[PDB]
Amino acid sequence: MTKEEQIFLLHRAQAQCEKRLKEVLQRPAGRPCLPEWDHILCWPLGAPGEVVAVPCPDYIYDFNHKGHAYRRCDRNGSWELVPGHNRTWANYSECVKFL
Amino acid sequence: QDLRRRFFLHHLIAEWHTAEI
Ligand SMILES: [Zn+2]
Repeated sequence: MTKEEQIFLLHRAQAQCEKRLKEVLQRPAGRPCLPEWDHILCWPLGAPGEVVAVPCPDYIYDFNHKGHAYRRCDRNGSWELVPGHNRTWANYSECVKFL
Repeated sequence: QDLRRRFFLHHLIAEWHTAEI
């Protein structure tokens, strides 16, 4: 897979993320973590207070498609930031070899 | 694009994987 081919799949996966985000807002319930697109994959609805695990997306060629990326959803319904930094916490170490 | 695709992913993961841990 080439670089430009990989970018096209990311744009496709980004479009389906906007659909899943526009639809969940059209059918609301409770206070969960809302779907987000972090330029790699589309994080789904997260249960408050739990770690959210997503399979490493198969449209990324260099990913280990048998692993999982992880996020933290707090009981308030917002994705947890990294301690000491203003960035959303995410662990992609299972997906790549250089981590 | 053999290394161009991989080096492009380096940037995504660099600023993606925010757990400095
Ligand atoms: Zn570069």
